[PDB]
Amino acid sequence: QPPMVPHSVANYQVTKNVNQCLNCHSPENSRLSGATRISPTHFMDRDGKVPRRYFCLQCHVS
Ligand code: HEC
Ligand code: HEC
Repeated sequence: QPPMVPHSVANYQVTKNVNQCLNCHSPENSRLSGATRISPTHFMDRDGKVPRRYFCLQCHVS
């Protein structure tokens, strides 16, 4: 299983044009927020070529 989310997810929307999880977990915000960056596994295509893993709460549970 993917790691559980150790914090609440109640305030964060994820829809076609909005992904509030990335305000902290994106590559550009991870250092500043303390949140672990989403890894290249979340960006790669089917063959490994380098997010495609976008709808975060389909996989991660809080
Ligand atoms: C900043 C205000 C955050 C927002 C927005 C989201 N997350 Fe977060 N998350 C944050 C911190 C400071 C941490 C703890 C440090 C760490 O990264 O461990 C986390 C942790 C997670 C994890 C655990 C990663 C791990 O260490 O194995 C997951 C899977 C995670 N967060 C997911 C997640 C999702 C799906 C969000 C939106 C619904 C989300 N986070 C928002 C800070 C912040
Ligand atoms: C299922 C297809 C997933 C979706 C959608 C997202 N994540 Fe994920 N995440 C998944 C797995 C199986 C793992 C384990 C290790 C791996 O990288 O493959 C993870 C891990 C994370 C972590 C830890 C650091 C990392 O390994 O990338 C974080 C912080 C995390 N996931 C965050 C996260 C966010 C914010 C997502 C939406 C933008 C997201 N994941 C989607 C599986 C899946």
